[PDB]
Amino acid sequence: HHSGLVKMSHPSGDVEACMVQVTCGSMTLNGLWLDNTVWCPRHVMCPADQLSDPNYDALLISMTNHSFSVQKHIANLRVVGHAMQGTLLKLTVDVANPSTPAYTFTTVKPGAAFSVLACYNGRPTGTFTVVMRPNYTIKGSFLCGSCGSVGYTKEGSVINFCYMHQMELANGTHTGSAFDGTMYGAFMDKQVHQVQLTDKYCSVNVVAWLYAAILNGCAWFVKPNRTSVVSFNEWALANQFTEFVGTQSVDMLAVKTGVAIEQLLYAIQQLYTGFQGKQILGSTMLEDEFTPEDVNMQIMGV
Amino acid sequence: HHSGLVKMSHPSGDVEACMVQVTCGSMTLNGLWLDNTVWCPRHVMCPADQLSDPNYDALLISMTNHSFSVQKHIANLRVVGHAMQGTLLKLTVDVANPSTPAYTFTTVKPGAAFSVLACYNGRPTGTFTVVMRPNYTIKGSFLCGSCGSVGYTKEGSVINFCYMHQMELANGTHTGSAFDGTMYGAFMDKQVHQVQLTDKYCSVNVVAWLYAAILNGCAWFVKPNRTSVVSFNEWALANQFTEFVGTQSVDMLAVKTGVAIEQLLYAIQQLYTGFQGKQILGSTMLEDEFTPEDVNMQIMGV
Ligand SMILES: *[C@@H](O)[C@H](C[C@@H]1CCNC1=O)NC(=O)[C@H](CC(C)C)NC(=O)OC[C@@H]1C[C@@H]1CCC
Ligand SMILES: *[C@@H](O)[C@H](C[C@@H]1CCNC1=O)NC(=O)[C@H](CC(C)C)NC(=O)OC[C@@H]1C[C@@H]1CCC
Repeated sequence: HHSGLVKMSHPSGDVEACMVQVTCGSMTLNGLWLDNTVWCPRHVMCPADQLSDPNYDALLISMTNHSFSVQKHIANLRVVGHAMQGTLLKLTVDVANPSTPAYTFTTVKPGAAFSVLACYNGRPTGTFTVVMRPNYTIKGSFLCGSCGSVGYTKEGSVINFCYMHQMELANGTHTGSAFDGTMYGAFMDKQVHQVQLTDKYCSVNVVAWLYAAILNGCAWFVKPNRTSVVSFNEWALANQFTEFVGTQSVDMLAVKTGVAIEQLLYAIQQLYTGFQGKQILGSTMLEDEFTPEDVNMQIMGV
Repeated sequence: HHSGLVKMSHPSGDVEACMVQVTCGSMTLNGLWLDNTVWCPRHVMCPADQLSDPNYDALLISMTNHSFSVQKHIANLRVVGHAMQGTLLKLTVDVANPSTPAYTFTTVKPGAAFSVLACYNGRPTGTFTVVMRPNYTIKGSFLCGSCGSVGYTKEGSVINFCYMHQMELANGTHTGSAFDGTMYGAFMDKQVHQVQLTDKYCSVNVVAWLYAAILNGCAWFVKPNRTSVVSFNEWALANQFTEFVGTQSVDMLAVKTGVAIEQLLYAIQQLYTGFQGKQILGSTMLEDEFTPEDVNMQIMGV
């Protein structure tokens, strides 16, 4: 049996039309062209002999406008202003992007899903979706040249940009910047190995996945037994789970299935000790990479 | 540790610009507008009281050109010709799509991956990737109104359309048409429960995933022991695996890792009996949803 769940990304065309290439004579990476601004990682300024401890303030002053070459392949855009905001550059260009979508900037929270457009040399090459992990990394797929690839959510026609790719950690996961220039987590945009915080299971997404199972007629793990949210969250802190915070999206799943949240918090406690050979939606481990909204949308059509 | 593998779709913008809505006064579904042609499922002609046993030949003759209303939301396209090819309609329209990409039609083979653009009422809503299963179904995510959603691969700038969505089977999987109008597998485009063939593990993709593990420093399952392709394929037939056929993509992985294909065919035989508590890339079961090409591209940058 198939659950009807896939890793679903937004259609990428609106964002594809915003991707450019940015070069300072060192690395070439990607930028995001909205209105008269091009956003890109500030380490485009860094020579390779300084990637481990750049002085970005001095690099910024050493640049002039025409130090930045911005090109669109899928135009040449003349840079007429430059500024640094945290770990990002804000380049002002002479031409407004005629395909600028309606957009906002937002920060994505752990457990929430977003779509990534992986680009190299200004050329979109693939799209995928990830959830922001509790330790502010993502389990992505990025190679040399991908920095400046962007992540986003979409509300109606409005694209909410939330991520600009910066680096890969030694454990293969990834992190980047929000468009206020902050790195997600405690990470720095310097080529040195960094403290990595412990990851956790995202409890609300595990609950969503158990609801997805019920919605597929798979409910062997449901018992009348219940664990309260407060009791579950005390347990969570000692067992590598995030604290559970319910939402309207989760409540819709409880209403549709007739199964209470607290029944699934009990189920999680028991399943975490082991599935005892049984499977849920073809898996022998808890799944936390699907959100309540994924389940509402993909299965219930909401 | 994260493998660096995600479910990666092509960027969808080129195909988004080809999607339209098609209505006959009964259901509304999606069509694909290339040059002066709109392709769509032929059950757009079917009234709901006949979805279980349509006479499509008589339905086709009962239609005239202006019976078909074709609309683009993301134009009204006047239909000036109509024809049926297998399970698809080929509508000729008065305007050539100015955003027609370079394209071909192809049939996708079991184990191969392709990108899907899920659409409703002519509006793209998400994208995902699937592998064609050995029983000619896909494990997709489709709801009422999604028929006419398209699947494709991409070679350079050329989009190879391979799938037009038609139906969901009782086990939650999906199937559809190639653009020669044939349904994948033995399926018919009639709303009746149908014989479903047994699925199998795609051996070449399991081998690719074991190579992905090695490429991530995870090689506990590699032994000098070897099983030949011919011996493995005899075993495969009795154990719910496809017969293995090597390719240049797999050979590149063997060269990069120094691990022979036959070592991994032996590994699969042993792992299929059980992982004995150990995990591979965070999984306790064999993974066959990633192709040799996925691994070459996402991990090796080829
Ligand atoms: C984009 O420039 C690039 C994206 C990385 C490359 C490989 N996979 C990625 O996601 N980013 C970088 O190369 C980083 C530049 C610094 C200055 C922010 N560095 C980086 O990601 O280093 C990764 C290697 C694993 C070790 C960690 C740092 C010692
Ligand atoms: C598009 O029109 C639609 C797509 C289905 C709807 C629900 N999920 C899908 O993928 N296709 C249909 O409704 C099919 C039309 C026939 C005439 C080809 N029918 C169909 O998919 O029926 C599905 C229900 C599960 C039972 C199987 C048939 C008895």
